[PDB]
Amino acid sequence: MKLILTADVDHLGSIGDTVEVKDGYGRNFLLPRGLAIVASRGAQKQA
RNA sequence: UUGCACUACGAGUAAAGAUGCUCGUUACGCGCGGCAGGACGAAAAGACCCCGGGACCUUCACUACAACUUGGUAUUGAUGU
Ligand SMILES: *C(=O)[C@H](CCSC)NC=O
Ligand SMILES: [Mg+2]
Ligand SMILES: [Mg+2]
Ligand SMILES: [Mg+2]
Ligand SMILES: [Mg+2]
Ligand SMILES: [Mg+2]
Ligand SMILES: [Mg+2]
Ligand SMILES: [Mg+2]
Ligand SMILES: [Mg+2]
Ligand SMILES: [Mg+2]
Ligand SMILES: [Mg+2]
Ligand SMILES: [Mg+2]
Repeated sequence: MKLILTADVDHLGSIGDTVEVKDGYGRNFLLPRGLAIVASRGAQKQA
């Protein structure tokens, strides 16, 4: 699943860049901790 | 229990062991008490045996299945080597 992240994650990206991740790292670690959101409209709220 | 009935015996004969058929012999009609030789006595659609069917049991008979177990894949991520 692809994510527009909000914090800084080592080995994954800086703020705001969209990146696809292995779908268990998304819903278990980056989404409950608030470090990312989905990529459906935030690319327009980043651009 | 019961097809009948004024239901003898001998030698025969016959589905090959006869109250009932042949040839003889014997026996007045009807009861009561006893005995248990026959009526292949009664009872039980022979348990034996065989044929057909069934059931349960056995196992290195056949096919399955539970259980137990093997790997892949999903749940399932991150980082070094
Ligand atoms: C033999 O096993 C025996 C014979 C019966 S005699 C008519 N049966 C026993 O049950
Ligand atoms: Mg997945
Ligand atoms: Mg005779
Ligand atoms: Mg005679
Ligand atoms: Mg006569
Ligand atoms: Mg007489
Ligand atoms: Mg008498
Ligand atoms: Mg007798
Ligand atoms: Mg009898
Ligand atoms: Mg019989
Ligand atoms: Mg397994
Ligand atoms: Mg498995």
